[PDB]
Amino acid sequence: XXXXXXXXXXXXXXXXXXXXXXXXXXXXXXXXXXXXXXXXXXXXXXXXXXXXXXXXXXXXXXXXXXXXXXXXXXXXXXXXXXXXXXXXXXXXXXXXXXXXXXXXXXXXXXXXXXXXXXXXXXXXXXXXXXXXXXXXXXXXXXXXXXXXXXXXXXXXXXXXXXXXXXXXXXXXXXXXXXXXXXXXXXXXXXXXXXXXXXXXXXXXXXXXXXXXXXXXXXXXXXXXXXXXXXXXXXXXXXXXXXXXXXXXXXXXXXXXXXXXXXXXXXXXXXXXXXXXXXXXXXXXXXXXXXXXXXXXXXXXXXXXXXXXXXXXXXXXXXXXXXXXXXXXCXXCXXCXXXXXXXXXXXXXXXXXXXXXXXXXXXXXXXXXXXXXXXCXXXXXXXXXXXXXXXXXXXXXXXXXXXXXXXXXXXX
Amino acid sequence: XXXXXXXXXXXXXXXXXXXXXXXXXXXXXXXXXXXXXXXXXXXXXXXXXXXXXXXXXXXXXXXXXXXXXXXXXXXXXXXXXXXCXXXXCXXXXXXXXXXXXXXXXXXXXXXXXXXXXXXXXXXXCXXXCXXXXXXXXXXXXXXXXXXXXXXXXXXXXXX
Ligand code: SF4
Ligand code: FES
Ligand code: FES
Repeated sequence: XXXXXXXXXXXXXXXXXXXXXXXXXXXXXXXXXXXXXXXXXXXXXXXXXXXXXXXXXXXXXXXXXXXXXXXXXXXXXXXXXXXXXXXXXXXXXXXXXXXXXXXXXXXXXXXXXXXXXXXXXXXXXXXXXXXXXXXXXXXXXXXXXXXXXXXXXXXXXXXXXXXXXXXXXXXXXXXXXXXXXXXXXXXXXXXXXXXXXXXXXXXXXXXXXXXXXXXXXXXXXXXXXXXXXXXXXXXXXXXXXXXXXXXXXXXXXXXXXXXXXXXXXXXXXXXXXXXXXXXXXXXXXXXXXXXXXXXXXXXXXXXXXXXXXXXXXXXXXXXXXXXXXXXXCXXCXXCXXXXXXXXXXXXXXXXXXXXXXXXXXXXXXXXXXXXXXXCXXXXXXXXXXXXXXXXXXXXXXXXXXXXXXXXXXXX
Repeated sequence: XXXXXXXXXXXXXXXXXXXXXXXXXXXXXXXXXXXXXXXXXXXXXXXXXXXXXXXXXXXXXXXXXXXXXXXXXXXXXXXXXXXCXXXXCXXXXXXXXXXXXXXXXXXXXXXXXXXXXXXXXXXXCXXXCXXXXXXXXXXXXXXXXXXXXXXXXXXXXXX
Protein backbone atom coordinates (compact mmCIF):
# COMPACT_ATOMS: atom_id res chain seq x y z
CA UNK A 1 0.00 0.00 0.00
CA UNK A 2 2.23 2.75 1.30
CA UNK A 3 5.61 3.66 -0.09
CA UNK A 4 7.09 0.18 -0.57
CA UNK A 5 4.07 -1.04 -2.48
CA UNK A 6 4.46 2.43 -3.94
CA UNK A 7 8.13 1.77 -4.56
CA UNK A 8 7.13 -1.83 -5.18
CA UNK A 9 4.70 -1.24 -8.02
CA UNK A 10 7.63 0.54 -9.59
CA UNK A 11 5.60 3.65 -10.15
CA UNK A 12 7.63 6.68 -11.12
CA UNK A 13 10.28 4.47 -12.70
CA UNK A 14 8.89 6.03 -15.83
CA UNK A 15 8.87 9.31 -13.98
CA UNK A 16 12.61 9.29 -14.37
CA UNK A 17 11.78 8.60 -17.94
CA UNK A 18 9.39 11.48 -17.47
CA UNK A 19 12.09 13.94 -16.58
CA UNK A 20 13.75 13.31 -19.91
CA UNK A 21 10.50 13.74 -21.83
CA UNK A 22 9.25 15.09 -24.18
CA UNK A 23 6.07 16.84 -22.88
CA UNK A 24 5.06 18.17 -26.23
CA UNK A 25 6.17 14.64 -27.11
CA UNK A 26 4.09 13.27 -24.28
CA UNK A 27 1.03 15.33 -25.25
CA UNK A 28 0.80 14.15 -28.78
CA UNK A 29 1.75 10.93 -27.07
CA UNK A 30 -1.73 10.79 -25.58
CA UNK A 31 -3.27 11.76 -28.91
CA UNK A 32 -1.88 8.55 -30.34
CA UNK A 33 -3.51 7.35 -27.24
CA UNK A 34 -6.02 9.70 -28.69
CA UNK A 35 -7.03 9.86 -25.06
CA UNK A 36 -10.67 10.85 -24.78
CA UNK A 37 -12.03 11.91 -21.41
CA UNK A 38 -12.53 8.98 -19.02
CA UNK A 39 -15.23 10.71 -16.99
CA UNK A 40 -17.56 10.72 -20.00
CA UNK A 41 -16.93 14.12 -21.66
CA UNK A 42 -14.78 12.38 -24.27
CA UNK A 43 -13.08 15.51 -25.54
CA UNK A 44 -9.56 14.72 -26.59
CA UNK A 45 -7.59 14.33 -23.41
CA UNK A 46 -4.82 15.65 -25.53
CA UNK A 47 -7.43 17.99 -26.79
CA UNK A 48 -8.27 19.18 -23.32
CA UNK A 49 -4.73 19.66 -22.07
CA UNK A 50 -3.70 20.96 -25.43
CA UNK A 51 -6.27 23.60 -24.94
CA UNK A 52 -3.98 25.07 -22.35
CA UNK A 53 -1.34 25.90 -24.92
CA UNK A 54 -0.52 28.38 -22.25
CA UNK A 55 2.14 30.74 -23.64
CA UNK A 56 2.66 33.33 -20.91
CA UNK A 57 0.10 34.83 -18.54
CA UNK A 58 0.96 36.55 -15.28
CA UNK A 59 -0.84 34.00 -13.12
CA UNK A 60 0.08 30.41 -12.45
CA UNK A 61 -1.96 27.74 -14.14
CA UNK A 62 -3.23 24.88 -12.06
CA UNK A 63 -4.37 21.34 -12.77
CA UNK A 64 -6.60 19.31 -10.53
CA UNK A 65 -7.97 15.84 -10.91
CA UNK A 66 -11.30 15.05 -9.44
CA UNK A 67 -10.90 12.37 -6.91
CA UNK A 68 -14.58 12.94 -6.28
CA UNK A 69 -17.37 11.16 -8.06
CA UNK A 70 -20.71 10.63 -6.37
CA UNK A 71 -22.52 9.18 -9.41
CA UNK A 72 -24.20 6.88 -6.90
CA UNK A 73 -21.64 4.18 -7.64
CA UNK A 74 -20.38 1.69 -8.19
CA UNK A 75 -17.69 3.55 -6.31
CA UNK A 76 -14.99 2.80 -8.87
CA UNK A 77 -13.37 6.16 -8.46
CA UNK A 78 -13.04 5.61 -4.74
CA UNK A 79 -11.54 2.17 -5.08
CA UNK A 80 -8.91 3.53 -7.42
CA UNK A 81 -8.15 6.19 -4.88
CA UNK A 82 -7.53 3.55 -2.24
CA UNK A 83 -5.43 0.65 -3.57
CA UNK A 84 -2.47 2.31 -5.25
CA UNK A 85 -2.65 5.91 -4.31
CA UNK A 86 0.87 6.79 -5.21
CA UNK A 87 0.33 5.61 -8.72
CA UNK A 88 -2.26 8.30 -8.93
CA UNK A 89 0.25 10.62 -7.36
CA UNK A 90 2.93 9.93 -9.91
CA UNK A 91 0.44 10.37 -12.67
CA UNK A 92 -0.50 13.66 -11.10
CA UNK A 93 3.08 14.77 -11.01
CA UNK A 94 3.86 13.50 -14.45
CA UNK A 95 0.95 14.85 -16.38
CA UNK A 96 0.95 18.23 -14.70
CA UNK A 97 4.46 18.88 -15.85
CA UNK A 98 3.01 18.34 -19.28
CA UNK A 99 0.61 21.24 -18.99
CA UNK A 100 3.47 22.94 -17.22
CA UNK A 101 1.49 23.93 -14.09
CA UNK A 102 3.51 24.86 -11.00
CA UNK A 103 1.37 22.67 -8.73
CA UNK A 104 -1.91 20.78 -8.42
CA UNK A 105 -4.78 20.45 -6.02
CA UNK A 106 -6.94 17.37 -5.79
CA UNK A 107 -10.37 17.80 -4.20
CA UNK A 108 -11.80 14.65 -2.60
CA UNK A 109 -15.19 13.02 -2.00
CA UNK A 110 -16.98 14.38 1.06
CA UNK A 111 -18.12 11.08 2.52
CA UNK A 112 -14.61 9.68 2.59
CA UNK A 113 -12.44 10.57 5.58
CA UNK A 114 -10.28 7.74 6.82
CA UNK A 115 -10.28 6.83 3.18
CA UNK A 116 -9.10 10.30 2.29
CA UNK A 117 -6.25 10.27 4.77
CA UNK A 118 -4.21 7.53 3.17
CA UNK A 119 -4.07 9.52 -0.03
CA UNK A 120 -2.41 12.50 1.57
CA UNK A 121 -0.18 10.23 3.62
CA UNK A 122 0.95 8.51 0.45
CA UNK A 123 1.08 12.09 -0.72
CA UNK A 124 3.26 12.83 2.30
CA UNK A 125 5.73 10.12 1.39
CA UNK A 126 6.09 11.98 -1.90
CA UNK A 127 8.02 14.88 -0.42
CA UNK A 128 9.61 12.13 1.65
CA UNK A 129 10.01 10.10 -1.52
CA UNK A 130 11.99 13.00 -2.99
CA UNK A 131 10.92 12.16 -6.55
CA UNK A 132 10.28 15.81 -7.39
CA UNK A 133 9.80 19.18 -5.71
CA UNK A 134 11.75 22.46 -5.73
CA UNK A 135 14.21 21.65 -8.43
CA UNK A 136 12.65 18.34 -9.29
CA UNK A 137 13.29 15.07 -11.00
CA UNK A 138 16.05 16.85 -12.89
CA UNK A 139 13.20 19.10 -14.01
CA UNK A 140 12.94 22.79 -13.43
CA UNK A 141 9.17 22.85 -13.46
CA UNK A 142 7.99 22.92 -9.85
CA UNK A 143 5.81 20.42 -8.08
CA UNK A 144 3.24 20.99 -5.39
CA UNK A 145 0.27 19.09 -4.09
CA UNK A 146 -2.65 20.14 -1.97
CA UNK A 147 -5.68 18.04 -1.18
CA UNK A 148 -8.86 19.56 0.26
CA UNK A 149 -11.54 17.67 2.14
CA UNK A 150 -15.07 18.48 0.98
CA UNK A 151 -18.47 19.93 1.94
CA UNK A 152 -20.35 17.01 0.27
CA UNK A 153 -21.84 18.15 -3.05
CA UNK A 154 -23.13 15.82 -5.73
CA UNK A 155 -23.64 19.27 -7.18
CA UNK A 156 -20.02 19.82 -6.29
CA UNK A 157 -19.47 17.28 -9.06
CA UNK A 158 -20.06 19.74 -11.92
CA UNK A 159 -16.75 20.91 -13.36
CA UNK A 160 -17.69 24.55 -12.93
CA UNK A 161 -18.80 23.48 -9.46
CA UNK A 162 -15.67 21.39 -8.85
CA UNK A 163 -13.45 24.32 -9.75
CA UNK A 164 -15.86 26.33 -7.64
CA UNK A 165 -15.65 23.96 -4.65
CA UNK A 166 -11.95 24.83 -4.54
CA UNK A 167 -13.48 28.29 -4.62
CA UNK A 168 -15.49 26.97 -1.73
CA UNK A 169 -18.13 29.59 -2.23
CA UNK A 170 -21.65 28.50 -3.15
CA UNK A 171 -20.65 26.20 -5.93
CA UNK A 172 -22.47 26.59 -9.19
CA UNK A 173 -21.36 26.47 -12.80
CA UNK A 174 -19.16 29.51 -13.43
CA UNK A 175 -20.83 30.68 -16.60
CA UNK A 176 -20.52 28.30 -19.54
CA UNK A 177 -19.64 30.81 -22.24
CA UNK A 178 -16.89 32.39 -20.24
CA UNK A 179 -14.45 29.52 -20.20
CA UNK A 180 -11.78 29.31 -21.37
CA UNK A 181 -12.12 26.56 -18.78
CA UNK A 182 -8.51 26.89 -17.80
CA UNK A 183 -8.87 30.57 -16.90
CA UNK A 184 -9.13 31.56 -14.24
CA UNK A 185 -10.39 29.46 -11.33
CA UNK A 186 -8.56 29.93 -8.10
CA UNK A 187 -7.79 33.00 -10.15
CA UNK A 188 -6.01 31.46 -13.11
CA UNK A 189 -5.47 28.94 -15.86
CA UNK A 190 -6.65 25.51 -14.84
CA UNK A 191 -7.81 22.48 -16.78
CA UNK A 192 -9.57 19.57 -15.13
CA UNK A 193 -10.23 15.87 -15.63
CA UNK A 194 -11.54 12.68 -14.03
CA UNK A 195 -9.01 10.91 -11.84
CA UNK A 196 -8.72 7.75 -13.85
CA UNK A 197 -7.64 10.02 -16.64
CA UNK A 198 -5.19 11.62 -14.29
CA UNK A 199 -3.49 8.38 -13.38
CA UNK A 200 -4.09 5.98 -16.22
CA UNK A 201 -2.72 8.62 -18.53
CA UNK A 202 0.47 8.39 -16.53
CA UNK A 203 0.93 4.64 -17.11
CA UNK A 204 0.10 4.72 -20.81
CA UNK A 205 2.73 7.30 -21.42
CA UNK A 206 5.34 5.06 -19.82
CA UNK A 207 4.01 2.15 -21.83
CA UNK A 208 4.14 2.40 -25.59
CA UNK A 209 0.95 4.20 -26.64
CA UNK A 210 -0.17 1.37 -28.89
CA UNK A 211 -0.52 -1.36 -26.26
CA UNK A 212 -3.18 0.47 -24.29
CA UNK A 213 -4.62 2.19 -27.36
CA UNK A 214 -4.80 -0.87 -29.59
CA UNK A 215 -7.14 -2.53 -27.11
CA UNK A 216 -10.81 -2.47 -28.22
CA UNK A 217 -13.00 -1.04 -30.98
CA UNK A 218 -11.84 2.31 -32.35
CA UNK A 219 -15.01 3.81 -30.99
CA UNK A 220 -13.34 3.39 -27.60
CA UNK A 221 -9.59 3.58 -26.91
CA UNK A 222 -7.82 1.19 -24.50
CA UNK A 223 -9.23 0.10 -21.11
CA UNK A 224 -11.84 0.93 -18.46
CA UNK A 225 -12.79 0.15 -14.87
CA UNK A 226 -16.24 -1.38 -15.06
CA UNK A 227 -18.27 -1.83 -11.93
CA UNK A 228 -21.63 -3.43 -11.40
CA UNK A 229 -24.38 -3.49 -8.83
CA UNK A 230 -27.44 -5.62 -9.37
CA UNK A 231 -29.76 -8.21 -7.94
CA UNK A 232 -27.10 -10.81 -8.74
CA UNK A 233 -24.62 -12.77 -6.70
CA UNK A 234 -21.53 -10.85 -7.75
CA UNK A 235 -21.20 -7.07 -7.67
CA UNK A 236 -18.00 -5.08 -7.75
CA UNK A 237 -15.10 -3.71 -9.79
CA UNK A 238 -13.69 -5.54 -12.78
CA UNK A 239 -10.94 -3.83 -14.75
CA UNK A 240 -11.83 -4.65 -18.34
CA UNK A 241 -11.16 -3.64 -21.96
CA UNK A 242 -13.62 -1.30 -23.70
CA UNK A 243 -16.04 -2.95 -26.14
CA UNK A 244 -16.79 -6.34 -24.48
CA UNK A 245 -20.09 -8.30 -24.20
CA UNK A 246 -22.55 -7.01 -21.60
CA UNK A 247 -23.98 -10.48 -21.19
CA UNK A 248 -20.36 -11.60 -21.15
CA UNK A 249 -19.96 -8.91 -18.52
CA UNK A 250 -23.03 -10.40 -16.92
CA UNK A 251 -21.14 -13.71 -16.87
CA UNK A 252 -18.09 -12.17 -15.24
CA UNK A 253 -20.55 -10.81 -12.68
CA UNK A 254 -22.19 -14.19 -12.37
CA UNK A 255 -25.22 -11.92 -12.12
CA UNK A 256 -28.30 -13.41 -10.49
CA UNK A 257 -30.33 -14.78 -11.95
CA UNK A 258 -29.60 -15.38 -15.62
CA UNK A 259 -30.02 -12.75 -18.29
CA UNK A 260 -31.91 -12.27 -20.01
CA UNK A 261 -33.50 -14.65 -17.53
CA UNK A 262 -35.56 -14.75 -14.38
CA UNK A 263 -35.61 -11.90 -13.92
CA UNK A 264 -35.94 -8.67 -15.87
CA UNK A 265 -35.75 -5.99 -16.82
CA UNK A 266 -33.34 -3.13 -17.41
CA UNK A 267 -29.92 -1.86 -16.78
CA UNK A 268 -28.72 1.70 -16.55
CA UNK A 269 -25.42 1.27 -18.25
CA UNK A 270 -23.15 4.23 -17.38
CA UNK A 271 -24.29 4.94 -13.85
CA UNK A 272 -27.84 6.13 -13.54
CA UNK A 273 -28.19 9.04 -15.94
CA UNK A 274 -27.87 7.52 -19.42
CA UNK A 275 -30.96 5.96 -20.93
CA UNK A 276 -32.04 2.70 -19.30
CA UNK A 277 -32.32 -0.50 -21.36
CA UNK A 278 -34.72 -3.40 -21.80
CA UNK A 279 -34.29 -7.17 -21.76
CA UNK A 280 -34.27 -7.24 -25.56
CA UNK A 281 -31.79 -4.37 -25.58
CA UNK A 282 -29.26 -6.11 -23.32
CA UNK A 283 -28.10 -8.51 -26.03
CA UNK A 284 -26.70 -5.40 -27.76
CA UNK A 285 -23.64 -4.60 -25.58
CA UNK A 286 -20.98 -4.25 -26.68
CA UNK A 287 -20.23 -1.67 -24.01
CA UNK A 288 -17.98 0.60 -26.03
CA UNK A 289 -18.98 4.17 -25.21
CA UNK A 290 -19.61 5.07 -28.83
CA UNK A 291 -21.72 1.93 -28.96
CA UNK A 292 -24.10 3.15 -26.27
CA UNK A 293 -25.11 6.44 -27.84
CA UNK A 294 -26.50 4.96 -31.01
CA UNK A 295 -28.55 2.90 -28.69
CA UNK A 296 -29.28 6.04 -26.96
CA UNK A 297 -27.11 4.17 -24.49
CA UNK A 298 -24.36 6.23 -22.95
CA UNK A 299 -22.58 4.28 -20.22
CA UNK A 300 -20.35 7.21 -19.31
CA UNK A 301 -20.05 6.25 -15.64
CA UNK A 302 -19.07 2.68 -16.46
CA UNK A 303 -20.94 1.45 -13.38
CA UNK A 304 -23.90 -0.63 -14.29
CA UNK A 305 -27.06 -0.87 -12.28
CA UNK A 306 -29.12 -3.94 -12.87
CA UNK A 307 -32.72 -3.19 -12.13
CA UNK A 308 -34.55 -6.47 -11.64
CA UNK A 309 -37.72 -7.60 -13.35
CA UNK A 310 -39.65 -8.33 -10.15
CA UNK A 311 -40.10 -4.69 -9.12
CA UNK A 312 -42.23 -1.61 -9.81
CA UNK A 313 -40.70 0.32 -12.71
CA UNK A 314 -42.08 3.55 -11.28
CA UNK A 315 -40.86 2.49 -7.84
CA UNK A 316 -37.13 2.28 -8.53
CA UNK A 317 -36.77 5.14 -11.00
CA UNK A 318 -38.82 7.37 -8.73
CA UNK A 319 -36.65 6.61 -5.73
CA UNK A 320 -33.75 7.42 -8.02
CA UNK A 321 -34.93 10.91 -8.98
CA UNK A 322 -35.11 12.05 -5.36
CA UNK A 323 -31.36 11.98 -5.41
CA UNK A 324 -31.73 14.35 -8.25
CA UNK A 325 -34.21 15.84 -5.84
CA UNK A 326 -31.50 16.37 -3.26
CA UNK A 327 -29.22 17.51 -6.01
CA UNK A 328 -30.27 20.93 -7.19
CA CYS A 329 -27.60 23.46 -6.52
CA UNK A 330 -29.80 26.28 -6.96
CA UNK A 331 -28.00 28.32 -9.64
CA CYS A 332 -30.79 27.91 -12.25
CA UNK A 333 -34.16 29.38 -11.37
CA UNK A 334 -35.87 26.73 -13.53
CA CYS A 335 -34.25 23.56 -12.11
CA UNK A 336 -35.91 24.22 -8.69
CA UNK A 337 -38.90 23.46 -10.86
CA UNK A 338 -36.75 20.81 -12.35
CA UNK A 339 -36.55 18.69 -9.31
CA UNK A 340 -39.81 19.85 -8.11
CA UNK A 341 -42.03 19.37 -10.91
CA UNK A 342 -40.73 15.91 -11.50
CA UNK A 343 -40.42 14.65 -7.98
CA UNK A 344 -43.81 15.70 -6.80
CA UNK A 345 -44.95 14.69 -10.21
CA UNK A 346 -42.97 11.54 -9.89
CA UNK A 347 -44.62 10.50 -6.66
CA UNK A 348 -48.13 10.57 -7.98
CA UNK A 349 -47.27 7.91 -10.51
CA UNK A 350 -45.64 5.79 -7.84
CA UNK A 351 -48.70 6.00 -5.62
CA UNK A 352 -50.65 5.35 -8.80
CA UNK A 353 -53.32 7.96 -8.00
CA UNK A 354 -52.72 9.98 -11.26
CA UNK A 355 -54.64 9.96 -14.55
CA UNK A 356 -53.58 8.73 -17.95
CA UNK A 357 -52.43 11.92 -19.58
CA UNK A 358 -50.03 12.94 -16.92
CA UNK A 359 -47.65 10.36 -18.25
CA UNK A 360 -47.65 12.18 -21.53
CA UNK A 361 -47.43 15.44 -19.73
CA UNK A 362 -44.32 14.53 -17.91
CA UNK A 363 -42.76 13.96 -21.27
CA UNK A 364 -43.45 17.53 -22.16
CA UNK A 365 -41.89 18.69 -18.99
CA UNK A 366 -38.87 16.69 -19.87
CA UNK A 367 -37.93 18.42 -23.06
CA UNK A 368 -38.64 21.87 -21.73
CA UNK A 369 -36.85 20.89 -18.56
CA UNK A 370 -34.19 19.72 -20.94
CA UNK A 371 -34.86 22.86 -22.89
CA UNK A 372 -31.87 24.65 -21.46
CA UNK A 373 -29.94 24.59 -18.22
CA UNK A 374 -26.93 25.89 -16.31
CA CYS A 375 -26.11 22.20 -16.01
CA UNK A 376 -25.21 19.81 -16.98
CA UNK A 377 -25.57 17.62 -13.94
CA UNK A 378 -29.15 18.74 -13.90
CA UNK A 379 -29.57 18.17 -17.61
CA UNK A 380 -28.09 14.74 -17.38
CA UNK A 381 -30.34 13.79 -14.51
CA UNK A 382 -33.37 14.91 -16.44
CA UNK A 383 -32.34 13.05 -19.56
CA UNK A 384 -32.08 9.76 -17.72
CA UNK A 385 -35.54 10.65 -16.58
CA UNK A 386 -36.67 10.77 -20.21
CA UNK A 387 -35.75 7.26 -21.33
CA UNK A 388 -37.74 6.16 -18.35
CA UNK A 389 -40.87 6.98 -20.35
CA UNK A 390 -39.77 4.84 -23.29
CA UNK A 391 -39.18 1.16 -22.72
CA UNK A 392 -39.78 0.70 -19.00
CA UNK A 393 -42.39 3.47 -18.91
CA UNK A 394 -43.23 2.05 -22.36
CA UNK A 395 -43.59 -0.86 -20.01
CA UNK A 396 -44.64 1.51 -17.25
CA UNK A 397 -47.24 2.95 -19.63
CA UNK A 398 -48.62 -0.43 -18.74
CA UNK A 399 -47.26 -0.02 -15.27
CA UNK A 400 -49.49 3.01 -15.22
CA UNK A 401 -52.12 0.57 -16.43
CA UNK A 402 -51.38 -0.92 -13.02
CA UNK A 403 -52.15 2.60 -11.79
CA UNK A 404 -55.45 2.03 -13.55
CA UNK A 405 -55.78 -0.79 -11.06
CA UNK A 406 -55.32 1.93 -8.54
CA UNK A 407 -58.01 3.62 -10.55
CA UNK A 408 -60.14 0.49 -10.44
CA UNK A 409 -59.06 0.25 -6.84
CA UNK A 410 -60.43 3.72 -6.40
CA UNK A 411 -63.80 2.63 -5.08
CA UNK B 1 -21.96 29.47 23.11
CA UNK B 2 -18.36 30.64 23.25
CA UNK B 3 -16.22 28.61 20.84
CA UNK B 4 -12.44 29.03 20.83
CA UNK B 5 -10.22 27.86 17.94
CA UNK B 6 -6.98 29.06 19.57
CA UNK B 7 -4.94 26.10 20.94
CA UNK B 8 -5.47 23.90 17.88
CA UNK B 9 -5.24 27.10 15.80
CA UNK B 10 -1.57 26.65 15.02
CA UNK B 11 -2.63 23.48 13.27
CA UNK B 12 -5.35 25.73 11.91
CA UNK B 13 -2.76 28.28 10.96
CA UNK B 14 -1.30 25.94 8.36
CA UNK B 15 -4.72 25.78 6.73
CA UNK B 16 -3.91 29.38 5.98
CA UNK B 17 -1.21 28.22 3.60
CA UNK B 18 -3.19 26.38 0.95
CA UNK B 19 -4.12 29.24 -1.40
CA UNK B 20 -1.62 31.72 -2.89
CA UNK B 21 -1.49 35.43 -2.11
CA UNK B 22 -4.87 37.09 -1.71
CA UNK B 23 -7.96 35.52 -0.25
CA UNK B 24 -8.70 33.13 2.55
CA UNK B 25 -11.72 31.55 0.95
CA UNK B 26 -9.70 28.39 0.47
CA UNK B 27 -9.35 28.51 4.25
CA UNK B 28 -13.14 28.65 4.54
CA UNK B 29 -13.62 24.97 3.75
CA UNK B 30 -10.68 24.14 5.90
CA UNK B 31 -11.88 26.35 8.65
CA UNK B 32 -15.32 24.93 9.10
CA UNK B 33 -13.73 21.53 8.94
CA UNK B 34 -11.47 22.43 11.80
CA UNK B 35 -14.46 23.63 13.72
CA UNK B 36 -16.63 20.55 13.50
CA UNK B 37 -13.84 18.78 15.28
CA UNK B 38 -13.73 21.55 17.88
CA UNK B 39 -17.33 21.17 18.78
CA UNK B 40 -19.90 19.31 16.80
CA UNK B 41 -23.27 21.06 16.72
CA UNK B 42 -21.14 24.16 16.06
CA UNK B 43 -22.79 27.53 16.74
CA UNK B 44 -23.19 30.89 15.12
CA UNK B 45 -20.92 32.52 17.62
CA UNK B 46 -18.25 30.13 16.56
CA UNK B 47 -18.80 31.14 13.00
CA UNK B 48 -18.37 34.84 13.41
CA UNK B 49 -14.93 34.73 15.00
CA UNK B 50 -14.08 32.08 12.44
CA UNK B 51 -14.97 34.81 9.98
CA UNK B 52 -12.44 37.07 11.73
CA UNK B 53 -9.84 34.34 11.24
CA UNK B 54 -11.51 34.22 7.86
CA UNK B 55 -11.66 38.00 7.50
CA UNK B 56 -14.99 37.84 5.62
CA UNK B 57 -18.51 39.09 6.46
CA UNK B 58 -20.78 36.64 8.25
CA UNK B 59 -23.31 36.14 5.51
CA UNK B 60 -20.44 35.35 3.23
CA UNK B 61 -19.45 32.51 5.57
CA UNK B 62 -23.18 31.98 6.12
CA UNK B 63 -23.73 31.37 2.42
CA UNK B 64 -21.04 28.72 2.83
CA UNK B 65 -22.85 27.02 5.73
CA UNK B 66 -25.96 26.42 3.61
CA UNK B 67 -24.23 24.74 0.75
CA UNK B 68 -21.97 22.09 2.18
CA UNK B 69 -23.89 19.14 3.43
CA UNK B 70 -21.14 18.30 5.84
CA UNK B 71 -21.22 20.99 8.53
CA UNK B 72 -23.74 20.22 11.26
CA UNK B 73 -26.02 22.89 12.71
CA UNK B 74 -26.87 21.68 16.25
CA UNK B 75 -25.81 18.39 17.85
CA UNK B 76 -25.64 14.76 16.76
CA UNK B 77 -25.30 11.46 18.59
CA UNK B 78 -21.52 11.15 18.93
CA UNK B 79 -22.42 8.10 17.09
CA UNK B 80 -23.91 9.56 13.93
CA UNK B 81 -25.27 6.72 11.90
CA UNK B 82 -25.42 7.88 8.34
CA UNK B 83 -27.85 5.45 6.71
CA CYS B 84 -27.93 5.59 2.96
CA UNK B 85 -31.39 5.51 1.47
CA UNK B 86 -30.52 6.00 -2.19
CA UNK B 87 -31.63 3.61 -4.97
CA UNK B 88 -28.53 1.43 -5.24
CA CYS B 89 -28.40 0.86 -1.53
CA UNK B 90 -32.20 0.52 -1.86
CA UNK B 91 -31.46 -1.98 -4.54
CA UNK B 92 -29.63 -3.62 -1.64
CA UNK B 93 -32.90 -4.09 0.19
CA UNK B 94 -30.91 -2.20 2.74
CA UNK B 95 -34.01 -0.28 3.49
CA UNK B 96 -35.31 -3.10 5.63
CA UNK B 97 -32.16 -2.97 7.75
CA UNK B 98 -32.80 0.63 8.64
CA UNK B 99 -36.43 -0.08 9.46
CA UNK B 100 -35.48 -3.07 11.55
CA UNK B 101 -32.66 -0.94 12.92
CA UNK B 102 -34.92 1.95 13.83
CA UNK B 103 -37.00 -0.36 15.92
CA UNK B 104 -33.82 -1.52 17.59
CA UNK B 105 -32.39 1.97 17.97
CA UNK B 106 -35.55 3.51 19.49
CA UNK B 107 -36.47 6.90 17.86
CA UNK B 108 -38.34 7.85 14.71
CA UNK B 109 -35.89 7.79 11.78
CA UNK B 110 -35.80 11.56 12.27
CA UNK B 111 -34.66 11.70 15.90
CA UNK B 112 -31.72 10.71 18.10
CA UNK B 113 -31.49 8.79 21.33
CA UNK B 114 -32.24 10.77 24.41
CA UNK B 115 -29.02 9.01 25.33
CA UNK B 116 -27.51 11.05 22.52
CA UNK B 117 -24.67 8.77 21.62
CA UNK B 118 -26.28 8.51 18.25
CA UNK B 119 -28.02 10.69 15.67
CA UNK B 120 -29.50 8.96 12.66
CA UNK B 121 -29.47 10.44 9.27
CA UNK B 122 -31.43 9.51 6.25
CA UNK B 123 -28.53 10.02 3.92
CA UNK B 124 -28.40 10.05 0.22
CA CYS B 125 -25.65 8.41 -1.80
CA UNK B 126 -22.62 7.55 0.28
CA UNK B 127 -20.60 6.97 -2.87
CA UNK B 128 -20.13 3.31 -2.07
CA CYS B 129 -22.74 1.47 -4.13
CA UNK B 130 -20.82 -1.67 -4.89
CA UNK B 131 -20.48 -2.07 -1.15
CA UNK B 132 -24.14 -1.62 -0.25
CA UNK B 133 -25.38 -1.64 2.31
CA UNK B 134 -22.71 0.88 3.37
CA UNK B 135 -22.93 2.48 6.85
CA UNK B 136 -20.72 5.47 7.76
CA UNK B 137 -20.35 5.49 11.53
CA UNK B 138 -18.88 8.69 12.84
CA UNK B 139 -15.66 9.30 10.93
CA UNK B 140 -15.42 5.56 10.20
CA UNK B 141 -17.02 2.95 7.73
CA UNK B 142 -19.30 -0.19 7.94
CA UNK B 143 -19.99 -2.32 4.85
CA UNK B 144 -23.00 -4.53 3.98
CA UNK B 145 -24.36 -5.46 7.43
CA UNK B 146 -26.89 -8.16 8.32
CA UNK B 147 -29.88 -7.05 10.35
CA UNK B 148 -28.61 -9.18 13.21
CA UNK B 149 -25.13 -8.10 12.13
CA UNK B 150 -26.19 -4.45 11.98
CA UNK B 151 -27.55 -4.74 15.50
CA UNK B 152 -24.26 -6.27 16.64
CA UNK B 153 -22.34 -3.43 15.00
CA UNK B 154 -24.47 -0.85 16.80
CA UNK B 155 -23.87 -2.84 19.97
CA UNK B 156 -20.11 -2.44 20.25
CA UNK B 157 -20.07 1.34 20.15
CA UNK B 158 -23.12 1.10 22.33
CA UNK B 159 -20.97 -0.44 25.03
S1 SF4 C 1 -29.62 22.45 -13.58
FE1 SF4 C 1 -29.96 22.52 -11.29
S2 SF4 C 1 -28.10 21.49 -10.41
FE2 SF4 C 1 -27.58 22.14 -12.56
S3 SF4 C 1 -26.74 24.28 -12.36
FE3 SF4 C 1 -28.98 24.52 -12.78
S4 SF4 C 1 -29.91 24.76 -10.69
FE4 SF4 C 1 -27.84 23.78 -10.39
S1 FES D 1 -30.55 34.58 -16.83
FE1 FES D 1 -31.10 36.09 -18.28
S2 FES D 1 -32.55 37.04 -16.94
FE2 FES D 1 -31.42 35.97 -15.40
S1 FES E 1 -26.68 4.48 -3.13
FE1 FES E 1 -26.08 4.23 -1.02
S2 FES E 1 -23.99 4.63 -1.56
FE2 FES E 1 -24.62 5.13 -3.61
